[PDB]
Amino acid sequence: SELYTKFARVWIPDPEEVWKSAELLKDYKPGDKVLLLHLEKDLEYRLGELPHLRNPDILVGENDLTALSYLHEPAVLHNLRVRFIDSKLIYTYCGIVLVAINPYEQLPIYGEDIINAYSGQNMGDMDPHIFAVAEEAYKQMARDERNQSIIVSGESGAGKTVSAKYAMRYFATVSNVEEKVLASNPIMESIGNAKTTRNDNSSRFGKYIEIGFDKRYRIIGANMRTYLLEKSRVVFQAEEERNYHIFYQLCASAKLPEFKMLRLGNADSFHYTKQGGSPMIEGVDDAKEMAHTRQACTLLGISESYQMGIFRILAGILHLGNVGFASRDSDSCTIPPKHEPLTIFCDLMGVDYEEMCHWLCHRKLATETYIKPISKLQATNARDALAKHIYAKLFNWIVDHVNQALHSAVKQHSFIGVLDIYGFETFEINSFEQFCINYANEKLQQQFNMHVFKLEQEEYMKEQIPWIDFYDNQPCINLIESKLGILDLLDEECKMPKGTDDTWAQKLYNTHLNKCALFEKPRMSNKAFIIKHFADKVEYQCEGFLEKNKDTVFEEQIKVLKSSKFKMLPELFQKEHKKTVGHQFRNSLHLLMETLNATTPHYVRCIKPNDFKFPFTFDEKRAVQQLRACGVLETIRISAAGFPSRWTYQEFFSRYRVLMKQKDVLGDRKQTCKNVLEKLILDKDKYQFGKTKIFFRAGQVAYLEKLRADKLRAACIRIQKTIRGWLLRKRYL
Amino acid sequence: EQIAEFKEAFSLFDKDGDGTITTKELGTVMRSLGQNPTEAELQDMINEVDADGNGTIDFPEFLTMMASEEEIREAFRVFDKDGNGYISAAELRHVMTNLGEKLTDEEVDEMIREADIDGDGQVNYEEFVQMMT
Ligand SMILES: [Ca+2]
Ligand SMILES: [Ca+2]
Ligand SMILES: [Ca+2]
Ligand SMILES: [Ca+2]
Repeated sequence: SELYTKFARVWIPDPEEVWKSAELLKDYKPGDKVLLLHLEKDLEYRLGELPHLRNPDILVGENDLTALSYLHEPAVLHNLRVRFIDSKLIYTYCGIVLVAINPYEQLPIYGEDIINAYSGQNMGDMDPHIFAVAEEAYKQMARDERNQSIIVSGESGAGKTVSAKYAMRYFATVSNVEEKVLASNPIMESIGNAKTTRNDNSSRFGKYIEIGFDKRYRIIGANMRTYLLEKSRVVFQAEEERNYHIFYQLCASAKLPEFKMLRLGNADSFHYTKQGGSPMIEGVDDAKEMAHTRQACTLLGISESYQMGIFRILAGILHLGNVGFASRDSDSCTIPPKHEPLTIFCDLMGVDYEEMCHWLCHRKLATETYIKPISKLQATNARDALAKHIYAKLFNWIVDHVNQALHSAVKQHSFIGVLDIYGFETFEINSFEQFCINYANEKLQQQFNMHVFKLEQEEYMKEQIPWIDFYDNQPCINLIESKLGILDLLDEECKMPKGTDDTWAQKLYNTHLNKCALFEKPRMSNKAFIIKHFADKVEYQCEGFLEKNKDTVFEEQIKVLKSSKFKMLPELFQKEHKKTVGHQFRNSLHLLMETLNATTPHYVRCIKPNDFKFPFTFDEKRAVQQLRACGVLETIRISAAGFPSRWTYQEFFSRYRVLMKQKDVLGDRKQTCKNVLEKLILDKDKYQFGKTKIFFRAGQVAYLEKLRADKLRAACIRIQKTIRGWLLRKRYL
Repeated sequence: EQIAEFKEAFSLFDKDGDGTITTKELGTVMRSLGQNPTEAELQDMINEVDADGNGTIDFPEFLTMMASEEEIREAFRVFDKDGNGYISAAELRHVMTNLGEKLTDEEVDEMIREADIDGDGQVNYEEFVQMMT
């Protein structure tokens, strides 16, 4: 509170810039209720808690955010800004994390000389760069004989895929495969990406690219693993969203000769593609993209006939969703005779109409074995389940075949896996989709917490300093995935045909409200709940959660398909048919974590600095949002609680001699620093002395920087005076 | 005003602030400026402006007596010991050291930095004048 003197600068809120710099006119007296500030207009700030202090300029623009002494949100924002805009630097460290800000401009920082520059160097001796992270993983692979994961997260288009592209480029260079993987992209995007209300090309799954190496750590080939596919999107879309791209690519290619058998209407004509009312994306030509997708299958060894099989199966799915059920009241339904969408479905899928029709409208019930008729509602649920099952299995089939062009016969000695994964997703209206994504983030974040904690332990021990803080997100994870947690209660409710979104909501309240502090209820709603995730609170609307979680595939419907004459279709299928989307999500996520936990992880966070693909353009609102969702702000709050500033005794001397008398300068410079510092900073809990470094709590280095500033300012007024005396006396003699 | 200036000047001489400048205080100031006057010389000087013949000079005796560009130029030529029209940090560290004041090299470099308006790492005349003002 002695930091808030005259001319001291602080950050205050601003509706447009988020944080605004301000300079103190009058010193703050303990008791004052207003600060006298100066914007570059003067203000009267409404205070008991003071505004954020600006970092001294020697710390500004540093390579590692954790070097800021005032370690807070505006510091983070400002530092990335000046590095990005003033210095055109897109890469900045945040401890072990690499932060990458999308410049929307092709930079010449990825060439061979730069790769050679990064090769053989240590983490931190070079400027932040995707190549350094790559070099670390490569180095540690050989060194520790451990497999590595490079986790590259963020919202689609913010730069994940570019980062992955250059990690691979780097591996290929310091050690074909990078070419093939790049070539598969339009395939994966077409079956795995969709337009959402906030992103035109969003990945709705995590892509894990295993780069394999022999005993000599040379790339032999790759293996693509996929997790967390968003099944609900196959048969449902919110307003302004689309199903997966490839459906639109097909519906926009309806008139092409080779696709006439598919009998595709336009996107607005299929139940499975129209619900969002947005069959097109500005700037996207789905017809063109179809060509690119077909080309990519060709490049990856998928035969022209197999490609047609893919398209038969997708059109099948489209027509399947248009099959209309007729209620023969009220535990009973039928399909109209010679029903067009069913006829087309069965033709494209090589199965018999009546056999398919029967098992779309009946259930085989096996102490006795009956063939039960089913209601329209049960029939639509089963049909939708089947659609989702067909799609997922197709998705896998495609990935497997991409992997055929990527595997090598060579024995694999080790791998580095690059994970392309979404981060935290919060819209104005959050549903089951967002709930699963943020669940996944809670698990990845946990691996990250534990990893940083471990490395901190080692670093403390290496410097002979005792311990330290661990911020555990197991409670959040448990609220989501344990018995009587969100997912478990959701499954429970779905096996009750009287269950609804509202009855489910109520049981969430009875179980968790005022029982778990991470769970909350909006005051004016009984149709929503609020989860305190890692980075932010998120409110979910319960609506649709039961419908999207259900996923019961009727065995007899599958059996029909398995007997198809269309010989690709059975290749897809070579409880569990009553598992649930949420539960399958849990399973997939746990599989992913099994892979990840069996490796040393490395972290890249990719962010969008603006919403319009503006070259080097930094929008504060967007950036704060992006930093928060990628976890940086919370991680940094955690860092800011310990001993984030870390200086060598050498560096402490070099910077702060000017604060020293000659009476306390010794030969044991390290001991000088200890005694000098115990004088300047009386509270001994503000720092810890280590083998080679001093660890400072937040603010401490900034305070030392103010003392240094003070001294040099006085030294200057003093010099100016002793030349005023000298020149006055010489005037008068 | 100008009056308070004269007072500040008076006070430079009047070390003990006793209200009068003795011959000893004069020789002190003089010796400082590289001068070396005999007591005799100091007395005649103090007598020259000692109106009340009391042997010492007070402010109103002083104020009565006293009642720049060149001065700064002369000052500049003292710092700039290698007459190249630029004052280096070295030249300024030489003079300040001479002047009595003990600064670190960082303190010196800062003063140069602040006075170096055209950011060229050394102080020219107009920069020197501007800093003195
Ligand atoms: Ca005196
Ligand atoms: Ca007198
Ligand atoms: Ca000179
Ligand atoms: Ca100059």
